[PDB]
Amino acid sequence: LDELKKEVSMDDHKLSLDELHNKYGTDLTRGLTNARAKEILARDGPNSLTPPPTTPEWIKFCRQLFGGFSILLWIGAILCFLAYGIQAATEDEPANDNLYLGVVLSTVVIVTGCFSYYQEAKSSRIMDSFKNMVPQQALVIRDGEKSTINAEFVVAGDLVEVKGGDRIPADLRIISAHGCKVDNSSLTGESEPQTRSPEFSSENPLETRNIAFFSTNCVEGTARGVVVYTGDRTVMGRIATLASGLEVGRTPIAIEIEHFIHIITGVAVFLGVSFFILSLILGYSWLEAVIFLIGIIVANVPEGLLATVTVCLTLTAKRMARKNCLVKNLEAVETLGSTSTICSDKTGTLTQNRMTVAHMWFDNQIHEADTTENQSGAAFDKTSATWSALSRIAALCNRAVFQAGQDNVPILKRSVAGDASESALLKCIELCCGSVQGMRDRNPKIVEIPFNSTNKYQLSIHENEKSSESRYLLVMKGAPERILDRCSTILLNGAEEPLKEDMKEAFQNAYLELGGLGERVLGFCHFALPEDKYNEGYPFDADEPNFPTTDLCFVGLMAMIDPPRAAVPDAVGKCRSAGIKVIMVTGDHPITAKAIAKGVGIISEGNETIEDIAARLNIPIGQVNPRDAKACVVHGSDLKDLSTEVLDDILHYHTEIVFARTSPQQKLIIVEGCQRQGAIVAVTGDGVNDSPALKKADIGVAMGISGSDVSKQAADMILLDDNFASIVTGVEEGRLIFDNLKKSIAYTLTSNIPEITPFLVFIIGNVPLPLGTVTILCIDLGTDMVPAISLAYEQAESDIMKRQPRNPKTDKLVNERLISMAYGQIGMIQALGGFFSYFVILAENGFLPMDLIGKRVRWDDRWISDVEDSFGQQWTYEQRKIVEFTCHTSFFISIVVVQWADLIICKTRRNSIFQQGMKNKILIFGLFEETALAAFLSYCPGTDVALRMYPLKPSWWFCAFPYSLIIFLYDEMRRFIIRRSPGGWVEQETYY
Amino acid sequence: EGPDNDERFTYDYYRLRVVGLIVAAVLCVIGIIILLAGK
Amino acid sequence: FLGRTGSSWFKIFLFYLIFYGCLAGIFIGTIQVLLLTLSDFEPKYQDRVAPPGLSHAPYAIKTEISFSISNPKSYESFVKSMHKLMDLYNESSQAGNSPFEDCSDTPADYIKRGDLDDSQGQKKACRFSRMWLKNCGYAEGKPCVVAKLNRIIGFYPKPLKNTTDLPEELQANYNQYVLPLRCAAREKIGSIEYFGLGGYAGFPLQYYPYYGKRLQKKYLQPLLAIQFTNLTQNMELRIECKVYGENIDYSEKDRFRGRFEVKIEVKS
Ligand SMILES: *[C@@H]1O[C@H](CO)[C@@H](O[C@@H]2O[C@H](CO)[C@@H](O)[C@H](O)[C@H]2NC(C)=O)[C@H](O)[C@H]1NC(C)=O
Ligand SMILES: CC(C)CCC[C@@H](C)[C@H]1CC[C@H]2[C@@H]3CC=C4C[C@@H](O)CC[C@]4(C)[C@H]3CC[C@]12C
Ligand SMILES: *[C@@H]1O[C@H](CO)[C@@H](O)[C@H](O)[C@H]1NC(C)=O
Ligand SMILES: [K+]
Ligand SMILES: [Mg+2]
Ligand SMILES: [Tl+]
Ligand SMILES: [Tl+]
Repeated sequence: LDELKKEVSMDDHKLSLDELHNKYGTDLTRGLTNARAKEILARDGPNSLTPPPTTPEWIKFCRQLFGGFSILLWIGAILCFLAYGIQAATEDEPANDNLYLGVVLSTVVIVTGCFSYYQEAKSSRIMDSFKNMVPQQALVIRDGEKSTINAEFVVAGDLVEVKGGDRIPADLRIISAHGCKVDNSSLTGESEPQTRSPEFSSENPLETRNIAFFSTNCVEGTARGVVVYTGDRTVMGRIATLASGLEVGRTPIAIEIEHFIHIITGVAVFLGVSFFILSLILGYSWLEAVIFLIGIIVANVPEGLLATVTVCLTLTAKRMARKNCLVKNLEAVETLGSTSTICSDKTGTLTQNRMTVAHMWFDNQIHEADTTENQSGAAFDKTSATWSALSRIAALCNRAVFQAGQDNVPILKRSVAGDASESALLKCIELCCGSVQGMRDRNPKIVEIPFNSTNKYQLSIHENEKSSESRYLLVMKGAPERILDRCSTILLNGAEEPLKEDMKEAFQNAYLELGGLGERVLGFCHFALPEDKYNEGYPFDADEPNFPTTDLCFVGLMAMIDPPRAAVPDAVGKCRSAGIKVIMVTGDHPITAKAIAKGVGIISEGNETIEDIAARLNIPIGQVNPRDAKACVVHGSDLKDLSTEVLDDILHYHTEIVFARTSPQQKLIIVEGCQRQGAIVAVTGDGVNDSPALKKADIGVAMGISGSDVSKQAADMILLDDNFASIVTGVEEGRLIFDNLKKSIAYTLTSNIPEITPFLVFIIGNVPLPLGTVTILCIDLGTDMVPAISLAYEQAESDIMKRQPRNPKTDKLVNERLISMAYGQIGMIQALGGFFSYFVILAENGFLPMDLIGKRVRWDDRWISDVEDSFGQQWTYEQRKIVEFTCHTSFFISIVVVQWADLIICKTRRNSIFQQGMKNKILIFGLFEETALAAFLSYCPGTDVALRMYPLKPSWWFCAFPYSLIIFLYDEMRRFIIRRSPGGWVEQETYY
Repeated sequence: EGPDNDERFTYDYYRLRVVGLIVAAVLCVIGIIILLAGK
Repeated sequence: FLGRTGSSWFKIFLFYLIFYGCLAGIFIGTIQVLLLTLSDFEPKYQDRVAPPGLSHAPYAIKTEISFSISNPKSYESFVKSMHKLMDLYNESSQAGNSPFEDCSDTPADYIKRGDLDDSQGQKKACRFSRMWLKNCGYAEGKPCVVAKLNRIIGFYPKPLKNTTDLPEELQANYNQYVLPLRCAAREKIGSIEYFGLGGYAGFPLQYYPYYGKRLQKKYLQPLLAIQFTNLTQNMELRIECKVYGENIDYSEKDRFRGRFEVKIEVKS
């Protein structure tokens, strides 16, 4: 469906103005007829974007109500009402058991539904942001007259007019223009104004001057044009549809959840029906056969687990909110940890998005300035008298000014009225020479010649601030070579000197080096005009050369670039040390893209492209073995004629990849290419041209300050302070939460065994029921909750940023090793500790373990109010039941006591508690509150009716203590083996 | 005692409950103290 | 295979065999020590049987014994259980001076055979003739229910003293030696008739205290036969038999705590 939109567009900028009118039945001068425009409206439809059909929240909520655990809990809830129905008909049961348990279980499903619904959130308003880029109104020429109309009423063929400050209402063929410049950052991510004129200037319509696009704005001048595309058919309207239309897809974390749901659901249905038939064979009435099944359901399903996961995710997202990293989708909290490839935009993401002075060439020396936002570098020069001469030209031969009321904000961050290069120079001098306004007050400008297309230079004449002179100084800047052809002397370390071929060659060298760094280079020179030849009232003519512009003194060079953000180089290296592959994907030109790649460490030192090898060896590129080149730089124009299989080979064959001059669909294609190889991919960006890629990414991260509204709609995560170091933190947090989820899951599952085994022995042994159904829910929904959550606050056991990204195909959240430990080893020890306390309670009340076998028949018989114990005493029905429920209560408390040790062992997968310590305060809180809850549930009056919880005698609490301790020792010995031999036996069997 | 051994079939479940609830409360307070050591 | 190789499948079996073996051996060990802390003659706790329960022979479907006099197999169900109990009180079962003793044919005081020790043989229990149960196949019309006080080791059932007012106000009040049992329903549409030891409507105190199964096997607890020769027919009559005493109490939950709940209906 969207495969059409993933392709490069076709256009009609090649046609003549006249020819273009024939195609759209239009007038170049009079414009369309009121009738013809209305006709075309009904024909083509409105100049608007329609949002894609969404899935209502209704269906979204209910889709969770049927996912493995909820299905089993539904079967339980209904099976409760089943047994209740069968009762209400047969023998009038005045009880509330099956009825209430059926109500409780149905509530558990609904509430669990809210948790998973909260986790599976999708806040997407892509198409809405795009719609915000179409103006409310447009100016059209109809019947030879200009009028404002609803922009939706704009059709292909009419004559539109735009001017500085307004949004392009539709894709236009420029037919007339006067000084028109446009901001195409929507399509390129670059905000430098692009001229628009009627002349065709490139085969590529996205590069030609005679096309203006919807989603962009006119920055200055005026233009008229013929509408060629409207609504969904515009270049960026298609990007809108592509972006808004892209299928979301399941996250890595989501896939893991479903996976263990299958496992646990599997064992649940297995043991469920495996013992349902095992009971009927033993001659159990279907009346009972279902009651046992309900218990089996409740025992096997970890009722509180899915909600635990959600809370652990939420708590991890809260910590990241506190580092200026907003998470829109709870699952995106983990994806960053599983990320193996980052596709990053350059401008406004890796870079500050601001022309900044990078180097200066004066005194036959290359000086480097500090490009960082917060200025974390050092000085270059202050002493040289040459510097002050260059500094003066940079301030004086400059027409840029700071906007009013910025004195509060830092120099480099403040808004400037002017072109990017003049702003850069302004901020450079203001920083290291103080107020520039002061320099422009001490040296009043009397005449100037602003930068001309033809002159390729800008000159200014000022009254020298010096009192002993107060004469006229000439300054000029422009193209380095043009400035050179106008110089005779060079200000070396203070004093001038003739411009010999020697210094002239050093100039060329300096010029070539700075240009090689991808930096824009300017020349600077001045000339102190002779006093006798220029009186204090001498008039200077700016129109006609009234003053010399030759034999001037060359002062120096200055170079500039849109520099990396301070934290970016280090963040890139850190991603790469964690084994994450970092690719650059930018709409910017290749020379600039490549230079920043080296600056931030995308391309490491020494690595070459095929073009680099060819130039170094002075040989044809076809003569170069492409396998000798680990780095590559792909232009979008070449990308366009490559198949995906060939794109896949590029991705496979290079470690250091730069995709430059890419369109928005091309970014999507590169992302998909990476994913196709089985990689989890993150995208980082800030422009509307990142929207499709951000949507398709497993996780999209947008910049918060510099980011466009669209990009932040398309993302899963926002960096609110533009701190790229947050990606590094995000991946670290993502890995940590993945491990801690394992700990929390094992902990929760472990207590399933002591809830399952009592029901089994109840059938096979014919003893009184050791633990009840209600009692199970008091564990999974009550006591285990806070402890399970607390594992989310566990510190790393080792340097997680030192390991490679997990293999999502092999490294699962819940594997066989977890089940073996939780179900086969620790849970089994917990089961016994439960049974022990059960036998203790009964034996101390007169029913010794031996006489318990095959007694349930008489025990449950409501009409036998005289059962004989081991000592020959006789018990009524309600009397023995009180002891039985007291058994449920101590078995319950036994679970809590054995979960103490389990909580401590689940703390660490490898390390010892004596190494990791007990610095998790939430965990300790869990221990205290868990025990408080259990005690309250046993001793609070009335709980014997609502939950069948009975007061325990002090000695009862200590039954499971020896089992709780064996768990601690056992797991500590086991992990001691793991560490002592990384070999594999204990490791490959039990290492979560 | 002999025929007056009524205490043999008696248990102070009332005191046990009072003590049990005291303990539960104090464990609840202790927990808050440790948690609130930083929020 | 599914998971691993044969070598791995073996090792996982050798482990869980030794592992579960140890766990079973430990579980058994903790059961040993538990038993080691317990007496053979007396249970550690008795507060959960404390107030004695009162149970009868007619096995009630739901605290009810409804049947038809004009039908044979209508009551043959209740006669099965009635027979089961009384069959134990046979004279052929009580033979010789061992381990039985002839006790007062009239309600007497308690009998202490020492302590709950094995320092003596089987503590000798009082004989009880089912022949003390006058009038009661059994009552084919108007049932002859048999009551019973639940056995509790070392329990001395103490009758109420005639200090103040009483339900069966002072009639045949053998204050010193009889634990009374008065059945009731207002709703007085019956005819209560009690049979027992010495002809009294109670339990003779000479059968106490019970020394337990280990120290007193073949021991016989006193019975109290109750006959309802009611002149009514074809209606549910809620009859409650209540025992009175210092050590006797009741509960709204446990409807068998020192009392009966019988729903007789001679639907003939
Ligand atoms: C306990 O006493 C009952 C009294 O009914 C015995 O029942 C006797 O059963 C035999 C054989 O079935 C009959 O011939 C008699 O008529 C019954 N009564 C009597 C008085 O002998 C019963 O057998 C006795 N049980 C034991 C174990 O001795
Ligand atoms: C109540 C009692 C009788 C039930 C005992 C169940 C035992 C036999 C179960 C419980 C947990 C189970 C193990 C759980 C995990 C694994 C790892 C997997 O890669 C192979 C199977 C294996 C090794 C299972 C084998 C059987 C097992 C040990
Ligand atoms: C009980 O049986 C005796 C004979 O043993 C008889 O005289 C008497 O009438 C019977 N009593 C009743 C109330 O039927
Ligand atoms: K995404
Ligand atoms: Mg950008
Ligand atoms: Tl469970
Ligand atoms: Tl659990």
